[PDB]
Amino acid sequence: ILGGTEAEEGSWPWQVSLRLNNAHHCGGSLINNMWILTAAHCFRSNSNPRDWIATSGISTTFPKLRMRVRNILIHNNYKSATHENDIALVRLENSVTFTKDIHSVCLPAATQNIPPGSTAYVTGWGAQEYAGHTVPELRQGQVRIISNDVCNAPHSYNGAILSGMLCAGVPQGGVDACQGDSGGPLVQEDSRRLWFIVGIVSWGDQCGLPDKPGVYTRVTAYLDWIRQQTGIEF
Amino acid sequence: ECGAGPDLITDDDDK
Ligand SMILES: [Mg+2]
Repeated sequence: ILGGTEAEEGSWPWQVSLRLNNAHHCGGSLINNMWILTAAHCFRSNSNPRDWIATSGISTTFPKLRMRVRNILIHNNYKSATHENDIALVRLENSVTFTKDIHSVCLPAATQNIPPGSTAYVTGWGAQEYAGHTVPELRQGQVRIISNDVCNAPHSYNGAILSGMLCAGVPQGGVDACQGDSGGPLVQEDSRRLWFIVGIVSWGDQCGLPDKPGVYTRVTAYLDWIRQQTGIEF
Repeated sequence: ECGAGPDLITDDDDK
C-alpha cells in the first residue's frame, strides 16, 4: 500500500496473508470459516495447496494464526494478459473458530450501492513504492471508487478496464495498492456498519499515479461463481 | 455472521 498507515491489530478481521513457501505472497479475505477470496494471479507460478499457508494477524513476521490450505480454485476464464476474471478461492483444511479479531467480511449484493467517488479501504502487506519490497505489518489506505468510464479515459487505461473490474484511487494520487497487495480486499460498510468486500486488488500501471488508479476485480460480477464454488451467498 | 469491522467510517462527503 502506497500512502497508507499501519493498520491496528483487529481492525481488519477478515484479512489474511497467503504465504507461498513460507513468504508472504498475496492478500486474501475470509468470506466464511473455511474459504478465502483472493486473486487468480497469486497462483500463476504455484497452485499447489500444500505449498500455501494462510495467516491472520497484522504481522507476517510474527503471525497470530497459521492455517493450512486444502484446495486452490482459479476462475476458469482467468486471462493473465488482460487481467480478466482475476479471482480465486482458497479452501482451508480446518474451519476457523471466529473471534472479534478473526472473522469474515460480507459479500456484496448483486445490486450493492457502490457509487462513483465513494470512499473505501484497501489493505495489505504490499510495497510502498512500485515493485519495491513488501512490508512486515499490514497497511491500510482510504481511496475513492473511480467509475470504469473515467478509468478508461485515453490518458488513463484507454479501454483496458472491463466490466468485471473496478478502479479506485485518490484525487491527488499517492494512495494505492502496490506489488504484494494482490488478492487483498477493497471494502465499504453499509448503514448498519456491516463491511462488504467490493473489490479484490488486481493490477495497475505502476502505483499511485493520479492518471492510473488501481484496478480491482469487481466482486459483484462473481457472486454466482463464488456461490457455485463454495455454497456461500450474501 | 459476517461484516463486523472497525470503528472507522467511509464517509463520501469530506472535501
Ligand atoms: Mg461509505
